[PDB]
Amino acid sequence: MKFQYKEDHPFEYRKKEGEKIRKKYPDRVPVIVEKAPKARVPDLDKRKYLVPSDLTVGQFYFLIRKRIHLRPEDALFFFVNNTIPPTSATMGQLYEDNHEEDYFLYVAYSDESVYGK
Amino acid sequence: MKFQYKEDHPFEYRKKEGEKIRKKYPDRVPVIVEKAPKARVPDLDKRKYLVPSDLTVGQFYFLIRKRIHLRPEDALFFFVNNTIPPTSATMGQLYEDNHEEDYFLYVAYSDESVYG
Amino acid sequence: EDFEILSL
Amino acid sequence: EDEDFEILSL
Ligand SMILES: [O-][O-]
Ligand SMILES: [O-][O-]
Ligand SMILES: [Mg+2]
Ligand SMILES: [Mg+2]
Ligand SMILES: [Mg+2]
Repeated sequence: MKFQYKEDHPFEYRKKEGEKIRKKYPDRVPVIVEKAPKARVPDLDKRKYLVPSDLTVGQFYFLIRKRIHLRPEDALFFFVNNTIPPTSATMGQLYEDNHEEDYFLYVAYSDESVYGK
Repeated sequence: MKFQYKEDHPFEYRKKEGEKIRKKYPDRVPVIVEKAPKARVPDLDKRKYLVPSDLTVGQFYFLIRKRIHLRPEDALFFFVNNTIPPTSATMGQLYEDNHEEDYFLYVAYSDESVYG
Repeated sequence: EDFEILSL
Repeated sequence: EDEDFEILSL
């Protein structure tokens, strides 16, 4: 459900940026990554990314685990439009199938495989 | 154009400070004050202020002139969102009309009445 | 980053 | 825009 990025910036400015950035960075996609509110995981220092389209979701997952400073014993799951995405998809394919009307892809993360309950 | 306070703190890190300071200091507003690039006046030692809402822009002006050690023959002008604010407005009103999305009001200063 | 708290 | 992107390497 609720991403803080959408509450922090007016839609009009997010969409205008989203349009620009797809032209300027043709091999990357703009992605917001935020902690699900009930997750018992550290927050990220940075939530706003330009991500190579060819990177798989699985590889992006390991990059985000590293940036959270998770220990190996900590579980982590992603949610995109309320579902856990496949690790083999590319970030470009996930973006194409899931970006919002501001041209951003929104990824939530949690230590449990349920979101927003 | 660009405030260095905004390149140092991620929008998330300055907005965190902004939201938590509005509740803690309910009669003051958070204000960043920075020298315009081409200003021929001294740099200001501290950039971050909690300013009483009832203080007028003109009173704030006199405080800032003192903090940069201006002589009375030195001109100084403020710019907020590219406009020079009236001295009779309160800082609370100026904040209500001009704060950015991180809940900070940004004031640039210069010795000339043109910015950027 | 800390604030400079002004009086009225 | 007010919030910077972190540009990840290709
Ligand atoms: O842009 O890559
Ligand atoms: O751009 O790399
Ligand atoms: Mg870190
Ligand atoms: Mg009062
Ligand atoms: Mg001094």
